[PDB]
Amino acid sequence: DIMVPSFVYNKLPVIHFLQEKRAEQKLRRVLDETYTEWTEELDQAHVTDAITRSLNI
Amino acid sequence: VGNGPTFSTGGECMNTCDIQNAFPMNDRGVRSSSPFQEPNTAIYDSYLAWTYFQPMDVHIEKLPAPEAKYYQRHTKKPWDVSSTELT
Amino acid sequence: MQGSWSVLKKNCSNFFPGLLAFAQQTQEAYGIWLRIYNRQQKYGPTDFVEQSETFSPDYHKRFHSQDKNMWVDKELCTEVSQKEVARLMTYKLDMWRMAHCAGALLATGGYAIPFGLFWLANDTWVPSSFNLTGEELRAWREAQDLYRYRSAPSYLTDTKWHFDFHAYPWNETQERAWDDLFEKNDVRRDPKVVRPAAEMYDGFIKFELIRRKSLRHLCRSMNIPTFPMLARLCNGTRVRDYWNLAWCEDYMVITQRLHESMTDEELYDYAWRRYLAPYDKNLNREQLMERVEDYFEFLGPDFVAHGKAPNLVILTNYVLGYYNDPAYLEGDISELDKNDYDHLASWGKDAFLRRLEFENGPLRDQVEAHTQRLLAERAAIAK
Amino acid sequence: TLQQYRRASQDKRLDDLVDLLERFKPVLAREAIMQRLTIKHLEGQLGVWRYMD
Amino acid sequence: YKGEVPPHYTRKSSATIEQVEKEIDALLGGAEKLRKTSTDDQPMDKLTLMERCLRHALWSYHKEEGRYDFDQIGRWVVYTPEDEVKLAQLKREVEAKEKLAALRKR
Ligand SMILES: CCCCCCCCCCCCCCCCCC(=O)OC[C@H](COP(=O)([O-])OCC(O)COP(=O)([O-])OC[C@@H](COC(=O)CCCCCCCCCCCCCCCCC)OC(=O)CCCCCCCCCCCCCCCCC)OC(=O)CCCCCCCCCCCCCCCCC
Ligand SMILES: CCCCCCCCCCCCCCCCCC(=O)OC[C@H](COP(=O)([O-])OCC(O)COP(=O)([O-])OC[C@@H](COC(=O)CCCCCCCCCCCCCCCCC)OC(=O)CCCCCCCCCCCCCCCCC)OC(=O)CCCCCCCCCCCCCCCCC
Ligand SMILES: CCCCCCCCCCCCCCCCCC(=O)OC[C@H](COP(=O)([O-])OCC(O)COP(=O)([O-])OC[C@@H](COC(=O)CCCCCCCCCCCCCCCCC)OC(=O)CCCCCCCCCCCCCCCCC)OC(=O)CCCCCCCCCCCCCCCCC
Ligand SMILES: CCCCCCCCCCCCCCCCCC(=O)OC[C@H](COP(=O)([O-])OCC(O)COP(=O)([O-])OC[C@@H](COC(=O)CCCCCCCCCCCCCCCCC)OC(=O)CCCCCCCCCCCCCCCCC)OC(=O)CCCCCCCCCCCCCCCCC
Ligand SMILES: CCCCCCCCCCCCCCCCCC(=O)OC[C@H](COP(=O)([O-])OCC(O)COP(=O)([O-])OC[C@@H](COC(=O)CCCCCCCCCCCCCCCCC)OC(=O)CCCCCCCCCCCCCCCCC)OC(=O)CCCCCCCCCCCCCCCCC
Ligand SMILES: CCCCCCCCCCCCO[C@@H]1O[C@H](CO)[C@@H](O[C@H]2O[C@H](CO)[C@@H](O)[C@H](O)[C@H]2O)[C@H](O)[C@H]1O
Repeated sequence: DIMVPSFVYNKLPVIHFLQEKRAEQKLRRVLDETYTEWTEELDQAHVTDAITRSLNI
Repeated sequence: VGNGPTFSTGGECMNTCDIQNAFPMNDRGVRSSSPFQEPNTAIYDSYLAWTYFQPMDVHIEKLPAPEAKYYQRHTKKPWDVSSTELT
Repeated sequence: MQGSWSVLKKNCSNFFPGLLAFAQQTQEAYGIWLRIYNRQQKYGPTDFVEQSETFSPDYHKRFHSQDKNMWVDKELCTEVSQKEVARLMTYKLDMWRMAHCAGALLATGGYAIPFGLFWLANDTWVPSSFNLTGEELRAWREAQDLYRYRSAPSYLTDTKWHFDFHAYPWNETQERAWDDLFEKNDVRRDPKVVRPAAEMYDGFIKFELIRRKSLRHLCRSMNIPTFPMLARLCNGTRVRDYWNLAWCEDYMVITQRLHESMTDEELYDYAWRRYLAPYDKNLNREQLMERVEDYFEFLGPDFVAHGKAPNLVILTNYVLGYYNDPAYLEGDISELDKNDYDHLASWGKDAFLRRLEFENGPLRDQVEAHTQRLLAERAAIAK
Repeated sequence: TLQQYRRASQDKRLDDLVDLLERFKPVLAREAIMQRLTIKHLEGQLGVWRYMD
Repeated sequence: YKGEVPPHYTRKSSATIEQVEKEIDALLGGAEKLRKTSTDDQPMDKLTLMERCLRHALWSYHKEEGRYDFDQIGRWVVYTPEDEVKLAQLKREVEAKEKLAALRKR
């Protein structure tokens, strides 16, 4: 009725702070893993060159 | 404003306690008496210094109510007793 | 789970058939254990057979050593099958509880009858054999899962709090592993990220230094009776034997890929004996396979290579983390619009409260300025 | 032809985005709950039992 | 040059890109009042981080699909000078194709 409640009450702030920091860490890790994947596509100049070769030019 | 109490402090000054970092600091440099943010926290100097927070009427931008799905957890068990019921 | 009259009637009706089935299972499990023990004594390493002594560095108290006193029989499949191993494990649990009850009966004579009535009114400590139908078995499994839920969080908190209060991780990867190890079951933990915690805890505490209170919590979480607990080297031996059997079966399955061919119910039971898949979650085959594969990955390649599993304390924490459900939260958010200290409104504010409101209210800056100016004037006049 | 090639990336990315949205919603819910708790704390009508619940 | 069509993948959930974008807009619209701007070098907020991640994924998906809207791609996907170079390269290519088609038609 007295002791354990008081010590739980004393615990609450630090635990709240640590859990907030942990959530922020999770969000930060989520953000840090995001990278844009710039894709490279076959240049159409080679396609045009192959077209010309097929024409026997 | 009401006369109701607030988060208990134990007669301690949060600017010098061993867990001071857990208490947010406001602009004036006074750490809060609670994990919440307090703008008007003050310190009084009796034989020992102690922190105080005076409730006041302040408006805060209230985010719209979310759905029950994203904050309710129905993991209750027969032995579980809520803090309100215990009180 | 709390006792009830319906369960009492169920167990009373099935008491004698349950005892007969338990005796038959006892004969079968004795045969299986005879085979296993002969194989261990014949092909076991010298340290394992001779029961090498491992003493603590502080009080020199002997306890089982994971490396020496635990041995994985890679060639057990020739003599014993996986199903026989699972049967032996289930019978070991049932026999432990029956043995405790029988010891109480012998100790207290005929004065244990009312305590037996309490015992039969709950499925927590009755053998599986007392259930003769699917629904009864489901209720029994639900009771066991409830006990696991009740017990596991205490063990996890004990471990985490002691380590965090008395030590910290060395490097960032260890920090991440330690933090992610104790996440709730609602999120999926990557075993590769979590594994280094095993080595870190080996640096902190091994299975040979496990404290008696933590052991009691673990035995509670494994549905192992704890009264009379006695010395820590008895239930410790029980835990060692159970996990050694589980590791033998796991190696057999991994090598022979039996879980892929394993049926749905058998797979669910296999995961349950590893404390991975609660029955109340109604998991499907995909989830069970994911959890089992994660468990095998956590064991790591070295388990297959040499039969060496990671730290048993960390393994138990990892598996029991599936029973660490998210903290319950019931009630609509609208309830936050109410007030808790309305009953004090009639009392109002006294002189001190009014002074505090005036000094620390919106007019606080003006009051502070006036007070400081007055004090400065008084000090100047004094000088 | 290009659309067919860049399809599995698309489906997996869409599923990942949906999962990310579902993961972020609870954070906003918690933030709103903390906002309301702070509001009641500033009014001196918050009990520690309510905060723990 | 590419190779084989990648192995087929089955979606875990069913949802359209338009529905996802609408859901994102709804989620970010309720926090507009709470959302506060700040300097680029200053630390970011939760709302800002969520918005950046969601918009980055959405616009990467759109650019892969073919909806080349440079105005938003240059905002929600650019985080490296390499990315500015990529945007400039893509910007020239689209204009060149548009002009080439117009003259080839004319
Ligand atoms: C209603 C019933 C009433 C009953 C009353 C009787 C008492 C209770 C009964 C039992 C209750 C149940 C629980 C008991 C404790 C269980 C402990 C436990 O978990 O053990 C696990 C443990 C098993 O673990 P393990 O891994 O297999 O082995 C342990 C490891 O070695 C562990 O490794 P380690 O690293 O820890 O190694 C150390 C370990 C090593 O020890 C062991 O573990 C080995 C086993 C114990 C060996 C004990 C004998 C040692 C040699 C004695 C030599 C005596 C010579 C005297 C010559 C005299 C000539 C004149 O411990 C020691 O070193 C301890 C040594 C003992 C020191 C004794 C000091 C006594 C000081 C006395 C002061 C003065 C007294 C008053 C004055 C008297 C004179 C006027 O069990 C044992 O080893 C043995 C357990 C034995 C249990 C007790 C059996 C009781 C039998 C009672 C019969 C009589 C009944 C009378 C009834 C009367 C009417 C009602
Ligand atoms: C009539 C006199 C009465 C005297 C007073 C008694 C008062 C009550 C005290 C308790 C007595 C025993 C109660 C029955 C237990 C059932 C039998 C048994 O041991 O089960 C195995 C099981 C062994 O446990 P464990 O942890 O697996 O053993 C680890 C070993 O490494 C295991 O080694 P492992 O890994 O190689 O595996 C071996 C396993 C492999 O086998 C299997 O897996 C197959 C299954 C075999 C076991 C089957 C057990 C079935 C239990 C249920 C029976 C049906 C119950 C029906 C109830 C309803 C009836 C209507 O086979 C065994 O379990 C063999 C264990 C060693 C034999 C122990 C028995 C020794 C006493 C009997 C001989 C007495 C000779 C007297 C000569 C007199 C000369 C003058 O027993 C237990 O669960 C332990 C007992 C739990 C309660 C402890 C309560 C405190 C006891 C303190 C005693 C202190 C000394 C006495 C004085 C007390 C003063 C205060
Ligand atoms: C036919 C059947 C088949 C054959 C038989 C088979 C064998 C059967 C036997 C074996 C069965 C084993 C399994 C048993 C499981 C159930 C155990 C149990 O009790 O569970 C709790 C059980 C309920 O269990 P549950 O609801 O299923 O919940 C289980 C949960 O899992 C909760 O689980 P948990 O783990 O949280 O609960 C555990 C809890 C278990 O405990 C409890 O829950 C407490 C139970 C009692 C609570 C009483 C509350 C009410 C008090 C009322 C007071 C009077 C009111 C006014 C009455 C006015 C009347 C006119 O705590 C403990 O375990 C503590 C253990 C303490 C051990 C003490 C050891 C002392 C040793 C001494 C020191 C020695 C040192 C060495 C010295 C050496 C020297 C040489 O409690 C009850 O049912 C309460 C019954 C209350 C009866 C009425 C009040 C007492 C009436 C007394 C009448 C006296 C008449 C004569 C008077 C004469 C005057 C001259
Ligand atoms: C606001 C006021 C309210 C009212 C207050 C009332 C006043 C209280 C004031 C004092 C209170 C504190 C007293 C403390 C004393 C010192 C304790 C101490 O040193 O303990 C050390 C130590 C602590 O125990 P532990 O094993 O470390 O863990 C204890 C935890 O509670 C284990 O917890 P856990 O969570 O790990 O495990 C839970 C679960 C785990 O589940 C299991 O373990 C499965 C089920 C196991 C069933 C039991 C198996 C027993 C096997 C045999 C044990 C050895 C027997 C030795 C020979 C017999 C000796 C009599 O176990 C249970 O559920 C246990 C159920 C036990 C129910 C009975 C509890 C007592 C209720 C009252 C009944 C008796 C009333 C007599 C007086 C009235 C007569 C008219 O004790 C032991 O080593 C246990 C030795 C047990 C020996 C037998 C009992 C000897 C005492 C005399 C019995 C007389 C019977 C009379 C029958 C009727 C005659 C007419
Ligand atoms: C309603 C009230 C009614 C009246 C009640 C009257 C009460 C009388 C008050 C006086 C009683 C004092 C004794 C209290 C015992 C409980 C202490 C306790 O729980 O400590 C917790 C303590 C704290 O542990 P922790 O802090 O969690 O962890 C620390 C370590 O990590 C732990 O790690 P660990 O477990 O590895 O290390 C410990 C272990 C390490 O060692 C081992 O593992 C090796 C084991 C070696 C065993 C050696 C046995 C030698 C026996 C020789 C017999 C030869 C045959 C003789 C035959 C002819 C003569 C009869 O060594 C031991 O603990 C065993 C030491 C030797 C035990 C001897 C048997 C018990 C004697 C009890 C009577 C004492 C005198 C009483 C009168 C004076 C009082 C001032 O844990 C233990 O000690 C665990 C074992 C407990 C075993 C003793 C209790 C067994 C159950 C009793 C059954 C009989 C019930 C009778 C009921 C009577 C009712 C009237
Ligand atoms: C009241 C007491 C209750 C006791 C309950 C438990 C009883 C258990 C009995 C088990 C009997 C096992 O039987 C025993 O097994 C061992 C191990 O295979 C055999 O051991 C044999 O092979 C081993 C291994 O090569 C050799 O080290 C040993 O020298 C040789 O004798 C014994 O020859 C046999 O007799």
